[PDB]
Parts: sequence; C-alpha cells; structure tokens
Amino acid sequence: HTTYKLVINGKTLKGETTTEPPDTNRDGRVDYKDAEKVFKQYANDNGVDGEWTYDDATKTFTVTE
Repeated sequence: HTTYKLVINGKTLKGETTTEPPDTNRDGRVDYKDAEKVFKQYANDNGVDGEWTYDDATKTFTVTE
C-alpha cells in the first residue's frame, strides 16, 4: 500500500491522520485519489468541512477553514 497523510487546520476542528486504502487492484501501490475519498469519509465522520488541497511533492492532504 501507499501511505498518505491528512492535516486538518480549521477554526474549531483540527488534527492529523493517515490511511492506507486497500489495494484491491493488486497494483502494488495506491493512488492519492483513493486516499482522498477515504480521507473525505474521515472528514464526514468527524464533521470536518473546509478547503481541500494536495501536495504532489510530499503526497500530503490538507484541509483549512
């Protein structure tokens, strides 16, 4: 799997978390697009809703107020 990280910096909501989406394609790696959807599910569970960005250089997700 491929490790992705989510960094949230909202007004009242914030925190960091990682995830590794199941490689059901057996590709040997995971696209950020899959991790994005998973992280958005994490946001839905936590009630987080801000501006989503993604760092290509470090493969990192960020949500800001």
